[PDB]
Amino acid sequence: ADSDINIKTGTTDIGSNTTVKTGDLVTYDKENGMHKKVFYSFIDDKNHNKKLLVIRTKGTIAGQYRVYSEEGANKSGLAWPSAFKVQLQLPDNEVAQISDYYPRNSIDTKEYMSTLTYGFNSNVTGDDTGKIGGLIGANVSIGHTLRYVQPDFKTILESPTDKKVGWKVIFNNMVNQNWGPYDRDSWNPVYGNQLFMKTRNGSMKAADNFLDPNKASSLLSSGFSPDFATVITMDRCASKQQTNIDVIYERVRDDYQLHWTSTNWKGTNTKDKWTDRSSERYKIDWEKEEMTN
Amino acid sequence: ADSDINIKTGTTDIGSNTTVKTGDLVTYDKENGMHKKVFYSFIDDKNHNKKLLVIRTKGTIAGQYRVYSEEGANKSGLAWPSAFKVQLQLPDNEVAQISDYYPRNSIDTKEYMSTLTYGFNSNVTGDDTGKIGGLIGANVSIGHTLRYVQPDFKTILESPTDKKVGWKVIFNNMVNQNWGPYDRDSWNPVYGNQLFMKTRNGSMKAADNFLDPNKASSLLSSGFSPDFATVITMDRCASKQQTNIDVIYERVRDDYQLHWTSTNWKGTNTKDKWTDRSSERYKIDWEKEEMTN
Amino acid sequence: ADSDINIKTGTTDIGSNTTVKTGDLVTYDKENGMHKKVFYSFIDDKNHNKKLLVIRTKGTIAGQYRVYSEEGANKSGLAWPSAFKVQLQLPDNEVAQISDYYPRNSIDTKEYMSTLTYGFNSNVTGDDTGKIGGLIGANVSIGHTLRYVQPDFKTILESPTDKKVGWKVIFNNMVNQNWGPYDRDSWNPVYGNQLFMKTRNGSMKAADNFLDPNKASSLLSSGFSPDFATVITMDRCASKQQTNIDVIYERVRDDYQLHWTSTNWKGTNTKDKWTDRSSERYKIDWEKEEMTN
Amino acid sequence: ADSDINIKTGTTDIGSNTTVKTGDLVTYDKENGMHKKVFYSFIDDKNHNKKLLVIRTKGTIAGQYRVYSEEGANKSGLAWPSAFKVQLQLPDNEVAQISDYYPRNSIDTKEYMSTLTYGFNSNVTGDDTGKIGGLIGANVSIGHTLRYVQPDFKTILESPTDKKVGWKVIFNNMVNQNWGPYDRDSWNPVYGNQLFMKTRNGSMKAADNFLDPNKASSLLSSGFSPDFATVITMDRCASKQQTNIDVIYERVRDDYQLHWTSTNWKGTNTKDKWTDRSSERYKIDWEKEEMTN
Amino acid sequence: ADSDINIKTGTTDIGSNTTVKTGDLVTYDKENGMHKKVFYSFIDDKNHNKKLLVIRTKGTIAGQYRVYSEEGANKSGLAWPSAFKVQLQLPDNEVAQISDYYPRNSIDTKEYMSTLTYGFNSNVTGDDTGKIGGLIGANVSIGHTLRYVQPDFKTILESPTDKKVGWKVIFNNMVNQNWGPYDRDSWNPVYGNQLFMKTRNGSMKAADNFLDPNKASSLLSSGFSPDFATVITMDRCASKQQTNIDVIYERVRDDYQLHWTSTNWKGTNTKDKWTDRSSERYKIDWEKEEMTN
Amino acid sequence: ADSDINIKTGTTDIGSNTTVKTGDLVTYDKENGMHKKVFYSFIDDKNHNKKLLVIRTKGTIAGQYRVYSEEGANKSGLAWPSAFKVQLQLPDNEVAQISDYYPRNSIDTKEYMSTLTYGFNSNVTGDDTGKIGGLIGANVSIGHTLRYVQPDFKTILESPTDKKVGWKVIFNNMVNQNWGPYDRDSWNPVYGNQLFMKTRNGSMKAADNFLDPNKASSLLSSGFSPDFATVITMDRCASKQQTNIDVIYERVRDDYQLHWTSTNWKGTNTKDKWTDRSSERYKIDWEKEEMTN
Repeated sequence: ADSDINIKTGTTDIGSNTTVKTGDLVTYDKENGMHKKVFYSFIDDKNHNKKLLVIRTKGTIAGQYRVYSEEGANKSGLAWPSAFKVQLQLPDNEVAQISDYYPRNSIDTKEYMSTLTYGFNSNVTGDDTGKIGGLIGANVSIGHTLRYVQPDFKTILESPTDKKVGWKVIFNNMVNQNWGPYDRDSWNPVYGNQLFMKTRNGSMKAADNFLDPNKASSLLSSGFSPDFATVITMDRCASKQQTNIDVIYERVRDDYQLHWTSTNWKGTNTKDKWTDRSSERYKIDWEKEEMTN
Repeated sequence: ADSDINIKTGTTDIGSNTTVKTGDLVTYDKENGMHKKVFYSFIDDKNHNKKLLVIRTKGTIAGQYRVYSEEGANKSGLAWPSAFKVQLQLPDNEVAQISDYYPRNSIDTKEYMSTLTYGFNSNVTGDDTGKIGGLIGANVSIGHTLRYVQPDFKTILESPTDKKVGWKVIFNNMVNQNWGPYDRDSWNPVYGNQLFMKTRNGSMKAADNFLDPNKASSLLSSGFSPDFATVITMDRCASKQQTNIDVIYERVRDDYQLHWTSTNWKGTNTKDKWTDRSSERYKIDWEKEEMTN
Repeated sequence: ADSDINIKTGTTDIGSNTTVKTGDLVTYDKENGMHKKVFYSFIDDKNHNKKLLVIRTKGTIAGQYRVYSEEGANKSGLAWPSAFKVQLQLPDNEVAQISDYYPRNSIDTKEYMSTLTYGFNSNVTGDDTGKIGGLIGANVSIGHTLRYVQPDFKTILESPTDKKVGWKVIFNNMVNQNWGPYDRDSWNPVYGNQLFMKTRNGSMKAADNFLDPNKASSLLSSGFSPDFATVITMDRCASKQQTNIDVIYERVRDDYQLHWTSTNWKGTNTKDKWTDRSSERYKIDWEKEEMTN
Repeated sequence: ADSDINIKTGTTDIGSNTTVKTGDLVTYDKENGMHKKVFYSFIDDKNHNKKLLVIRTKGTIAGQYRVYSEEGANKSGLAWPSAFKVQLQLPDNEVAQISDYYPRNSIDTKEYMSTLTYGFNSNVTGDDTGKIGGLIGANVSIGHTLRYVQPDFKTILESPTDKKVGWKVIFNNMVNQNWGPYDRDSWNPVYGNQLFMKTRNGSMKAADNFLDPNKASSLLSSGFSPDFATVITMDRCASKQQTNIDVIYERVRDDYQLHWTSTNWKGTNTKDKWTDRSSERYKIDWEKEEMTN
Repeated sequence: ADSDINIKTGTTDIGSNTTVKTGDLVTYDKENGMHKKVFYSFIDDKNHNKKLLVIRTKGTIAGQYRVYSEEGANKSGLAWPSAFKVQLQLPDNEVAQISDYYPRNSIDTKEYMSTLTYGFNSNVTGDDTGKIGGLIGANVSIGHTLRYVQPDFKTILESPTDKKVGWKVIFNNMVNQNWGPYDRDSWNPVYGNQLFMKTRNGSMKAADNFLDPNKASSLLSSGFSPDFATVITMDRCASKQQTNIDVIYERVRDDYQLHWTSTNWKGTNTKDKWTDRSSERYKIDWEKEEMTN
Repeated sequence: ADSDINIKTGTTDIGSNTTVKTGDLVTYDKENGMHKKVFYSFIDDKNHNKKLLVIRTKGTIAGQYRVYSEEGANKSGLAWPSAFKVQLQLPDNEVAQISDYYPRNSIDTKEYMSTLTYGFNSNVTGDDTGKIGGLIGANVSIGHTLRYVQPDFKTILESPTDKKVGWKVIFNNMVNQNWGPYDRDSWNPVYGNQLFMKTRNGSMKAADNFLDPNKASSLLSSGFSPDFATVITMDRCASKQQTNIDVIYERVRDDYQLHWTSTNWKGTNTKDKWTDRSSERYKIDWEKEEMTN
């Protein structure tokens, strides 16, 4: 921070004594179930060498956790969201550049513990007969423990360029009724993948053997709300003061099948079975500081 | 945040040097026992591309945890709130759009621990007879631990569009006199669902065998107080500067029945047996910046 | 909050550039032992659609943990506070409405832990007689742990209307000399309820076998200090600018009896034996912005 | 708070752009060892319906933990502070009322844990003789844990009236050289009360067998520093603008006796053996906004 | 705090719109190794009934942990600091009074845990010679745990009067190479006091068997830096506007002796063998608002 | 703090409405690998009785952890930093005094736990023959636990005078591949000191058997960055307004030797074998408020 290098706080920050031009653009893609929102801010600081546009992608991508197929009563299938994506792209002919982005990838930490214990014990034995026994003993024990936090979904900033930035929120693993955690690659010889299996040997039909969406992550059914920031830079004396930008919202859906094996339920997961893409093109006009569809 | 991208704090926020027009609209639905409150704020920031209305839905939906049926002395029934809901809806022909909402769905986390220990031990034995023996041994142990936080009620933002938004607070699980936790699907072959059962084999009438409301969650009896925010956007040069909006408060009630099985009490739960709905229509006047009933 | 929806902090709050008229009304009810204080604030914000009165109920309701009856040396009784209550009520003919209140009911939470461990062990046994034995073994263990916080007293907001709001602070459970915790329904076949029993066996008389108030919760003897806020709304161009409001302080007292059973002490608790009510009527003058008795 | 009911922070607080008249009154009672300090603040807010005087009682009451009697070498006595008290009271004929006080009694909490474990184990045994045996076993375990914090001294607000307020800081229990904790009622059939006993069977005179004051709580020897606030209200157009107020500092001392029982040391405690009182009368002049002795 | 009694923060504090006259006085006592620093602040608030002088005693008292005597190779002695003291004293004839001081004695706390577990277990044993046995068992366990924090040095405000105030920082206990903790009274029949013993039976000179200063508390060798505040009050229209004040820095040194007992090392601690006092007299001129030597 | 003695925050601090003259002096000692940085601030507050110079010593002393000698393949030596030092000294003829410094020595704390458990158990045994046995047992256990934090390096303020101040950062102990922790005095009869030993009996050249610098503290290789502050006072009407000050950066290097004992590696540490000293003289001009080399 500034204080670490003997600088007053906020001294080197952009946007002092500046009129910021903000705006909101709202779209609803009904086919893909995506509520897309762009909150933009034009910052023209005279003390900065460029004009800045801060674009915040927000809204909600619906999860759409849904039983989609029912083959009789012994087979069923569930479509569920394994990844949500948000991407911003500038055409290669533009002179505006992606300058900043938030959030970024963080370094994960773990806690390590080591234990060494040793002990001695003794006992003296007797009975009515009169035989007096005895026992001396010693023991040593070494232990190691590893502790870390596992989120249900991971937020990842994909490798950005000056023309393209993107984030993905991907499924990590989930607890199923205090069991697990299970992920997309969990396998069991008898039950297969038990990610969304409600009962192991219930006598119901397969369509009713999926985990209740209320008992799972709320991102799976109700959906994920992005909050991502991108900063675009522009030269002040450039000839063309118009830019185009593409914003894409994406949802990747996996296919979880349950089938009855005459003795118990078996679950299987197929990755990236479906992809729902929703693209929008926006026009930046830097001169009057506005963003339009 | 702004500071993460070298921007001064609050630079890109709406509502600076603006006169905000606030208001309160209070109604009480006596039949459904709902104290509905709307706190609205009109924000017309010249630097923003649209007019904003922030609507905060507050008040209290009473829980109404109540013994409602007494079939003699061996059977009884309890109505209890399994879900509270708040929905805001714009008519399809309106020009105003739902732009923002709070709270949203968060990603849940869990803590994982793994342990590996190994040890050696030895002992020497003797007695009066002079028999000296010895023992040497080794052991190895692997352990896994999963820790996470479980609320009594979950707040879920249902998948919004630009015309409707909604929240639901749903019953997750509860502790019954240091036992459990129990939820709506808990089942035991002997006792059934023990969610609100006071005693396993008490010799009272069934109407007095339900858990005391003071020993349960306070949401079950006294009720839930919403605090939800939604932001509506409007274009400045629009022909019609009047909007209609519907606000709905909802309570879903489950039916918990206790019956005597000649040896002990058995509990059963039926989901979503009743739904109490309180709908209310408001008129937005964007020019006068007022909300009316 | 405001920052979550891109609004400046405090933008949508009431009370900017407003002269607030505050006042204190103090009364002491000697027969009921209640020090009642009302701290009121009149807020007339021109940008708000109506006039606000914030009423804060404060003061202290004495606990009155007291030995009241001594029948010889074998039977004694103790009166103790099991609930404190504060209620505000508007007459049904008034046009002022209760619009807000604090505190409200919060969602309780708990921590869940699951553990699975497995281990293998072996040992080789020797003897002077040349005996060489061996043992291989394995074990598996599953564990569950539940953690939560239990206060001595619970604060509950009772279901409000637009004319009536109330809070109750009720006894939850208590630790008795590192034992328990015990509550009003704790029962033991030999000792009965041991909530305030000092010793299980004791040659003393029953009046001296009660837990002394210094070792219990301080709310039981010295009392509870309310701090509750209510917001009342008033239309500006209403014909009548006078309101009446009733404030009630209440204490519910249970009866704990100790009796000697020729071998040990037995305790019994009777709920809601006594109720002490203290009611006050106040006059709101909205034009003069004052509150009086 | 104000923000919980949509009010800006500090909107309803007293003392905005007001000239506050502060003062300090210091006295030292040498016989009782009490450094009494009154810090007063006169607040006359035009927007408040009354004049306010905030009186802060500060200072230090010395503990005076000391060996006071030495009967030979087998008996000794120690005087120690079991309670510190601070009381303020107005004469019954005054018009001024006690309106507020701090600190108050808070609700104590405790943490509860319940654990259920079950496991299976097996082993196979052999020797040179060829005798092969086996063992299969199962176990179940239930546990409960209670966690809470115990201060050395408890601060209690005694039940106030409009003319009288008081606080007491009372001895709760303490640790004696990693043993205990012990309190005033601790009893052992062999050693009696071991609260301040240094050694159980040391061969010294009883006057040197008391715990060193440096190893006990510092309140016992160096003393307790009060910090209590009282708010007194006065009507503005009252005829008499003079008030009298009494401030009392109190110390209660217990008597801990050690005596030699020809085999070990035995300690007994007598409660409230001595009381030291220090009273001071102050004159409040509301017109000059001054306070004097 | 002010907010607890509905007062704006900082309303009742001294020093608003006041010119504060600060000053610094530095002395180094070379014989006693004490760097004494007085930071004073004259505050003359017109709204306060007295003149205030805030004196902050700072600097450093060197620990001076050192081997001082070496009698041959079997006996040695180490001088170490067991207490640091700072005292301020006003002459009996002065009119100024000590009114405030910081820090003060606080109340210590501990965490108490109670555990109750019970379990049942069973095992079925087989054998080659058709032998089948069984075992049923049960167990119950009760546990108590006490947890608290032990600092190396305790800071204690000694009982102040209106003429003198004092603090002492005293040695509590220390960990010696992961052993202990040991204090000044620790005794072992074989090794005596092992507070600063490096090895139990090392074959070195006694002067080299003391714990290295870097492995002990840094207060023992490098020393302690006081930071204490005293507030002195003065009447405004007093005839004599000159005060004298004495500031004393003190160090108490214990004597730790090691001697060889032909098999191992034995340590002995003698308390308060040396005392180093450094006294300074300062002159307060209230009219010039200055402090001098 | 000020608020503890009823004084507004920052009332008694130096440097209000003052023009502060700051400066930076950077030098790099290539022979000793020391980047020395002095950040100075002249503060001339009219309300303070003296002129102040705050000097901050910063920069980086490189660790220089390196293998320096390789005698064949069975012996090798590593030079590593065991202490970093920073010293400031005024000549004895100067009238400026060292008045303050930061950081100082803090009091270390530890957490103590004591546990007492007791239990009873019983079992009943039988077999096919018909011998019914029984066992009853009891147990009691006492435990003590000590918990404290151990940094890799300790920062110590050496005993200051009014003419010189110093800090040292010394090596405390380190973890070697999850083993240890080891310090400079660690000794094992077989392996010696294993502080920087990679493998106990690896078959490689001794120069390749040292711990990788990436697996040790980063202070050992990349180095330590001082952040020390000292305040120097000066009289305003002194004759000579020029001061000289010496700033010294120091690194102490230990010698860790590994040698092969025909069966395993043995490590030996020699303390304080090398000392690198970097001295700089600065001229302070109080009239110009500047600092130069």
